[PDB]
Amino acid sequence: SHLPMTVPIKLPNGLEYEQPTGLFINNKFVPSKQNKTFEVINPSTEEEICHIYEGREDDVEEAVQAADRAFSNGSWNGIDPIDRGKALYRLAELIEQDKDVIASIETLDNGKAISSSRGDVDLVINYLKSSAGFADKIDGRMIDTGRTHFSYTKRQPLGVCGQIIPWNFPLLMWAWKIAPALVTGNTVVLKTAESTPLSALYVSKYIPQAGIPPGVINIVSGFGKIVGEAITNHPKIKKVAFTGSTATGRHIYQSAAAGLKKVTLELGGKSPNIVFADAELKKAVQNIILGIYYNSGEVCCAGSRVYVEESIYDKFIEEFKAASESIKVGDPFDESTFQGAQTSQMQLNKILKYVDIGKNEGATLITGGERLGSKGYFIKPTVFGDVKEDMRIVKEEIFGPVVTVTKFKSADEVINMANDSEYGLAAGIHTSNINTALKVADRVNAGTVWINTYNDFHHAVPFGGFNASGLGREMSVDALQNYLQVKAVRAKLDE
Amino acid sequence: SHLPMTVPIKLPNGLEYEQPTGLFINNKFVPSKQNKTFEVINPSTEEEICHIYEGREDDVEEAVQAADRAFSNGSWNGIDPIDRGKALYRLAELIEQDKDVIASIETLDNGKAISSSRGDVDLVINYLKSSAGFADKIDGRMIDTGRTHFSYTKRQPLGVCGQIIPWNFPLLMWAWKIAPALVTGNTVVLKTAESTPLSALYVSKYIPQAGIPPGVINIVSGFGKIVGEAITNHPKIKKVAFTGSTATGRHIYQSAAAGLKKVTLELGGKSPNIVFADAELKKAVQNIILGIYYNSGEVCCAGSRVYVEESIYDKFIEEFKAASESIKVGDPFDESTFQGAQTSQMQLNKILKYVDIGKNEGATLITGGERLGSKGYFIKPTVFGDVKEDMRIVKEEIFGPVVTVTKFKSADEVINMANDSEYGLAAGIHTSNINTALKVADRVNAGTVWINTYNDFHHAVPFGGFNASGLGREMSVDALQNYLQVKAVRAKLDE
Amino acid sequence: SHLPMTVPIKLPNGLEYEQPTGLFINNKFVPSKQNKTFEVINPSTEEEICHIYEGREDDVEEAVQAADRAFSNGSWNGIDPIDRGKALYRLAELIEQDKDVIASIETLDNGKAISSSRGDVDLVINYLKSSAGFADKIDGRMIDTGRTHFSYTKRQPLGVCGQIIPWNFPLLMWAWKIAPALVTGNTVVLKTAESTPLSALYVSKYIPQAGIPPGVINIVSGFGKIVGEAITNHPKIKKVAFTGSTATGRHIYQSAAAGLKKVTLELGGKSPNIVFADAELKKAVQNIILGIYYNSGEVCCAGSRVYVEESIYDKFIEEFKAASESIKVGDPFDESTFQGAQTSQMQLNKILKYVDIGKNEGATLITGGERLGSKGYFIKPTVFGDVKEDMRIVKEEIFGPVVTVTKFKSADEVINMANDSEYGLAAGIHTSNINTALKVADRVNAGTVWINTYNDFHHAVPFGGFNASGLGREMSVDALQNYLQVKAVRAKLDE
Amino acid sequence: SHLPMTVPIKLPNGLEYEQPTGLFINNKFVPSKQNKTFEVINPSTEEEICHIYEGREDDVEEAVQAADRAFSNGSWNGIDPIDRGKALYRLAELIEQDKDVIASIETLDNGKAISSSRGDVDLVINYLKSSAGFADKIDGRMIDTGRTHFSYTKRQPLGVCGQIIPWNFPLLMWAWKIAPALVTGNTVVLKTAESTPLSALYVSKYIPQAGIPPGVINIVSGFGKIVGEAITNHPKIKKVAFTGSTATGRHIYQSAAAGLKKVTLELGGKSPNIVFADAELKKAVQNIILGIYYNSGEVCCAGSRVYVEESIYDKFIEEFKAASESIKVGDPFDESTFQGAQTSQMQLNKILKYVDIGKNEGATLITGGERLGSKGYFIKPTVFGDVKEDMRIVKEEIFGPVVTVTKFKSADEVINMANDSEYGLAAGIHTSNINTALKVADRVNAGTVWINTYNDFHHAVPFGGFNASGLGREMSVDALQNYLQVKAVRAKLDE
Ligand SMILES: NC(=O)c1ccc[n+]([C@@H]2O[C@H](COP(=O)([O-])OP(=O)(O)OC[C@H]3O[C@@H](n4cnc5c(N)ncnc54)[C@H](OP(=O)(O)O)[C@@H]3O)[C@@H](O)[C@H]2O)c1
Repeated sequence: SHLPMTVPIKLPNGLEYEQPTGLFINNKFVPSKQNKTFEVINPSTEEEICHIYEGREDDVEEAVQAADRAFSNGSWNGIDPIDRGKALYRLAELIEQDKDVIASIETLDNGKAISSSRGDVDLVINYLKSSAGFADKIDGRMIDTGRTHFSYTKRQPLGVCGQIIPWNFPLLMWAWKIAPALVTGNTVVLKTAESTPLSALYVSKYIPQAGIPPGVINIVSGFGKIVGEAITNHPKIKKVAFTGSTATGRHIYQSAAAGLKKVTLELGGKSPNIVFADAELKKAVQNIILGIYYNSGEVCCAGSRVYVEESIYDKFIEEFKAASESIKVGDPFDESTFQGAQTSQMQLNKILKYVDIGKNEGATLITGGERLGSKGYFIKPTVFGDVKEDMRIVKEEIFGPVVTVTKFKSADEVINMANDSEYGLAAGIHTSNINTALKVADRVNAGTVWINTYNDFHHAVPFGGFNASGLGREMSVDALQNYLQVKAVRAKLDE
Repeated sequence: SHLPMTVPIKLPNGLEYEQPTGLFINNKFVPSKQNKTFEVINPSTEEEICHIYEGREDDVEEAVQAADRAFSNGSWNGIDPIDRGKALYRLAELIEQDKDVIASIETLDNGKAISSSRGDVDLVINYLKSSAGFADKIDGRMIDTGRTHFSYTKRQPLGVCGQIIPWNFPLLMWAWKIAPALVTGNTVVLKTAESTPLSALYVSKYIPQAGIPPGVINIVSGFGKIVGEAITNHPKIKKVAFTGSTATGRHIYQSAAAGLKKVTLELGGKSPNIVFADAELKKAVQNIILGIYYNSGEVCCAGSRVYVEESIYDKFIEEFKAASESIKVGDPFDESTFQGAQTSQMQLNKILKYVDIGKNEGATLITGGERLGSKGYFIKPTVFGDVKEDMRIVKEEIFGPVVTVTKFKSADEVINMANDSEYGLAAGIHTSNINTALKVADRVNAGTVWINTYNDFHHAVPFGGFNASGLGREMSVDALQNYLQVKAVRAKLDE
Repeated sequence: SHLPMTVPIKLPNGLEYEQPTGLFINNKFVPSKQNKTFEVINPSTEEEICHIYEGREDDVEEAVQAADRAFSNGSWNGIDPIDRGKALYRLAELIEQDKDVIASIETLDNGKAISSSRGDVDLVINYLKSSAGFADKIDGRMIDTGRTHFSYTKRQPLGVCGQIIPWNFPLLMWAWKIAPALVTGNTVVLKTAESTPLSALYVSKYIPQAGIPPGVINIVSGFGKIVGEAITNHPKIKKVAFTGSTATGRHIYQSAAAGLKKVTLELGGKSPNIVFADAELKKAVQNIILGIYYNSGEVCCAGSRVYVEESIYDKFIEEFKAASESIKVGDPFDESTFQGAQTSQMQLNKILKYVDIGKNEGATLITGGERLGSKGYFIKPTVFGDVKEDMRIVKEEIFGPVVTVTKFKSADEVINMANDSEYGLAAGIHTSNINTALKVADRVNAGTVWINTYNDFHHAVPFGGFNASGLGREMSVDALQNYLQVKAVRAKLDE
Repeated sequence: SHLPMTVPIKLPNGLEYEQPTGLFINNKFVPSKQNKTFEVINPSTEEEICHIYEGREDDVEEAVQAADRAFSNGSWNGIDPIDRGKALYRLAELIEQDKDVIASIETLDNGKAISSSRGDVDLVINYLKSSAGFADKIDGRMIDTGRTHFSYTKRQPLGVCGQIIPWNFPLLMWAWKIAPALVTGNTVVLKTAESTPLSALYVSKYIPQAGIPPGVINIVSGFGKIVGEAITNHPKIKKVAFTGSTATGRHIYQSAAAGLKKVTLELGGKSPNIVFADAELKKAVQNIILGIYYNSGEVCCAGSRVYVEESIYDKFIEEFKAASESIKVGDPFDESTFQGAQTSQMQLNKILKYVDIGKNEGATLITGGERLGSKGYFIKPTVFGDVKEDMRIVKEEIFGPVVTVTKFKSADEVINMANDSEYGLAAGIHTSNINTALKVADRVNAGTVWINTYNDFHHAVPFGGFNASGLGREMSVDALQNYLQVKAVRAKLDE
């Protein structure tokens, strides 16, 4: 079809890279059944990188059948669990050995500064190595009462899971969906993001070396509304895992519900940053900045609502504004930058639209709002203020580099304000007074609370939203609760 | 309205009973806002007992607002948990003290033989006393890594839950819905069954003595399709708990899903009884009988599929048939009976319809199928056989006193047969060979497996369905997992 | 023998009390086999209260044999654990109903102000009710690997335990030794303190009502060096529980070790109070005072080492001294007092001896050291200062109302000082800076750390010493670990 | 001293091996301070292998000081625990890569057939890899009550542990003592067995590659009564771990007790094998044989008490005797052998002495008792029978290839017999009846029970003795409980 399984790619920073194509089923790279293809575009070159075979419903079905066999033939299940664990551990090491290209690849796929993409690579590796350690720790329970009966409970894997990957931090999105599944004996039919698919497929070449038997991991990519329904509406799949926009979330929920499937979801949201008169402003400023510009602002918990205690208001804003002048924005393959590119023009247009809405509803613009020149998806960062609590700009999700700063008069009041919304994912607190910190942390309702820090992740700590914003958890030991179900056996003994 | 808050009821076995009416909100008995009423009928007299005020949407809304205040004013939450526990414990004792009438009341409400209704009263009491013990045991977790950070996780109550009660075993249905909620700090708006509402309201008179503050428990009754939607579609309710028919289950799921609510469900199902040549037939026969006639057959796990190993087939059926001749059926207030009445003519007609279908599709009738005379909802118990695996009668749910017996040739084959269905709630095994018992129990897929016993319940043991048949668990410690969610806090320490 | 089983006692505050005598074996009150007796003396009257039969080795042996039967006949063990739990719960209620006399009795036994004895009664009741809740929560574990094996672990009670009661807080000492035993199925041969034996026996009259079968609880009293060896050196007893002086602790350890017994111990110790410039002095002063005068100073963790940050030194001491002038000392049956009497002249002489040593080695006396008049065991409270770290007075245990205050220059230094000793039971911190509190708490080594509070107990929180000072824990769920051992069973399945 | 740090060793099966000498302190190989040496002898050649420097008290002290620094400088402790884990994992792989020599070395050290030494190498590797997985799973607990307080508990490493290695299975003895320590942050001063020291030192060469910082692992060897006291009586060591003979156990307990140290111990013991008429004799015979001849009989749980149900007695003994004729005994470096050599002439003489006692007290000898020729420590295996329950031979520990077979009449009686002793380490059951197996397993008291299997180990399953025979556990997750202690912190919040 004039599309060889691999294509040589030249990377801008001196690297030779061979990029695979096709779908990955039963550990083989294959062309799509209908012979369709689509073009992959570089976000800060505005140019073609390569062509990838496009999957369709026909291939989705094959992947499902493969996953079934992998589970039902017992090769992944009827084992000494320690072996399930060892294979994952090795895979993690194989990845570590190729770090230089992997970081470069991600940078190419999404514009994330190379200076930080490296961080995620290290994080994902530690995550995988750790989670492998649970393979032989998933215990059942003995219920012992009386002298005539025996009772036990045992945990079992649910079956085939369908999973959807977004495009914010592809490496982590990958690991958080696959490792919790594999470790308990589940198999996966995974949908890769269409806009940034390359790194996800590349790393699959190591699966056969790690020794994961064919059929356990199946990777399919193609356009979302097509592939998505092909997976979520199939009768075989038992569980559905999705992250994204609220409206989509509801829609998926209605369809999945029809089959009585188990469904987990994570939506985006908004979060407060409460700054008290006790904290050193110099430190608070650096933390607030990180929290709103990191990864081009395309972050699920990069809250924009900043509340500053009145007595320090004047200085927080004086310094914050001036500090922003130094945020170097530019080439993703330049270790000196901080801000990179946006994923595509879609999001770019959306962001700019809201900037204009803000100006018309009556928000005061302090800085930015301009496109950063004519080429590449870049936006000059903004600050808004003197925004009344009823403004649309403080209810809506921007998912970009826009921050709004308002006033704070009393602790009880800030708590009440912080809690008045449907999007309970995270919150941050800046102070030194032990009483205040404990009080606020235990009264503000959010998935997670960060004290004198922000965007600080660790593999042992769970993450997910409190009410409307979501159902289930992405990380740590508790994450495993949603991949398992409990069976119970009771027996009567005559004597 | 000519409906006093209480009415004297004379019970047939020498008891004086005062029956309350009205709705129970903020610990008060009140008349319904629209002044509507409906009549309560005696299942084996075919006669009127009393009139109850009928609730409507207007009252449902009030109950919701009450529940909200109970939660948000902190009186139930900001406490030393041990006190939450103590109040529940006392309530259980107050109930124990009135056992004689309570058993009589249930008998009046549903036709269950008095000889067994007593059992459930004792079971529910032990259940409640035990679960009270978790009030101060619901611990969080400390995550300790590095020397610069602190991490903890804490469990929090979800909020207001809506709950629906069926009509099979009202006392237990009550306890399994309320106690897991109360123990963690949740409040409840509960819908009582319309056909058998009396015992559920009577026992509420003790709530004010136990000391549960007003607003925590709200009891509303009225017609299902009205009240039901009034609760499930309200924006305040966070969780929905429902049990019932498969079709209804799906419907509720679609509506609840629209609000991204947390939804748990239990459907009915079917179950096998696998009888091996190793077991003593005399014992197997008594266990099989219990499993199909207990509580008039209106039992969620009273499986009708009986598989008998070929070498003993002739004797199992000879004895089983003859044994059934002794199952005394009659007056619910007669300690000598075994079988009581059916809930209503609706179910009666349904059962008889299927008996006729069986005869026409080609099933062989061994015994029964007749109505047991002209008065009261009674059915003469049946046995079918020589039924091919494709028959409608072995796919459908009867939910009544109908059993089908077939042949078994080989253990691998019975396992494969047992698993071929969507309704995975329970299974039973009858044998003496340790190898066989362990093999089958770990290969037949079901919510729960009973060895050499049947319908044997204990408060420490969990219960619920494996795949299609349900989501979540009704009893024991693991039940609490679905009433709680986890929050996490991470903090950075400078030094 | 002219000693009736009961004697009328008149209590000074209008109460009629009947006091039992004899030993309590198999739920019966019996006279001692050798017909010996001893006199009980009132600590602040200096006068005889009553005579109690004195036990001997002969009776100790009977108690042991009784305990054996209680265990081995299965009546306490082969049950639905929930029943073990219920009996304990009731016993706790029976005690609650008689609170007025119980508080008065303790006051009579040890001089503790009535104003605080009431507190311990409430605490012990909550403790017992809570721990009863574990009767049916002590679970085993299912180990599930491979497809050919089965593995489980189950916890079992150790057997007959011997226990020793000290004389500081008899009600709690009682509960902390008995309830953890009973809840798991162990039986106990308990030695009651000889100097303050009355309340311990009185409450035993309720055991037969609660429904604890005879032989489970056996109460014997008599002189320590006799009865003690009679228990610790017997071949039947499996576990030994002791609290007391360091030297005694070692001695018991050497004897118990000879039989390979399981031995737990708690010794007294010393603790620092670190006061920072950040804390409000008014609050710090009240907490420091409580911590050194509560319960006449006869408290295992009433640390005397006070470290005050230099910048506030002058005011801490000015206020502290003046504040002490208000500590009313007097009649135990006067709600207005704070300080009561010492247990006996033995301890009184010991305390005074050390005061004199202090004066001679060179400590500066600020106040007190005088006997508080000629009648009753009362001591005027003291304060010392300008005491060099090498002084004997800051190495030795006083176990009385003596406090020493020194200087603090730097946080690292105070941590290093705090940790330089063998007696690691507790520590306290007074501040408002979250960083400091977290740092110190995680660097000072002690059994337990209290922040901005002192002597603040709760049934859910564990307690015991870090290194030399002890082995094992007195309270909360973890306490149960030392009353149980684990059995494991593994089985191979052919198919 | 004419002793180079390494010596070339030629192995009989074609291998070139370089053997190190000296002590291993701070990751260096050093000569002993007093320049003493001793000779290593080959058990089935009766000949010199090499000379090893002999350690003394002076070196023991250095090792202790090194361990202290390793702990107190924080390099092993103040880390992200995941790194502690990774280093151990790598070490395990380095060992796996050198399996061929390691198995050969052990064979040289103790005469164990090469055909089975390989098994232990594989077992130890899996064990180490698994336990590494707990590095970041050792969690603390959050206690959450009220609204004014905070409570947490955290686990901390005890400190420097002293450990003693026996000579039965050196590879496992090594791993079971070191890995549970390292994983929690403890450091170790280890005493290597004097009679079989070589493999233990060889493997230490990989510690520096794994990356374990110097001072964490210190290996010292020399004569037992000297080195032993040097460690157990030192004031720095906090914990003592010992396995061995009962008398020694008691002695160590008395000394360690003097310092209030934490002491764990495992003694040998005896165990029953209960054979029922239901089991296939062919299988029972093979399992009984393994259980008494494996590893030359020098096994802690190789029980010799065989009880055979009367109805099958004649055939069990006919077959068992004949079967023993095939147990090939010979050269350790011959894959076809089953039985190898005894450790030394000491044990050889002891065994033979008991054979003679048996003959004189009146036991009937069925077979063996002869020395297997004049060269090498070999014994021809024996069988005794018609031995009355009072015979010394059935009370004493042989720790060699001697089995006694008696009669069994009734299940209750065998249970009562099985339990009549102080040495409760293990028991085995042979049957097919589920009721019998469950009954006996839950009535016979032993550390562990094996059903239709024997000597079947797995890393996830715990092991240790029930009463007299020991205190503590060697394997699995529960083993970690004795290397940690709990600290608790409570804090009061003003608001
Ligand atoms: N797994 C088991 O059941 C097991 C294991 C080992 C021994 N044993 C028993 O040992 C019996 C005879 O062997 P044995 O007399 O040589 O055993 P032992 O003296 O009890 O052996 C104990 C081990 O620890 C060392 N040791 C002994 N006493 C010590 C002390 N006071 N201080 C420090 N270290 C000390 C010894 O090292 P050195 O003697 O080499 O100096 C020896 O290897 C056998 O019959 C067997 O019952 C059983």
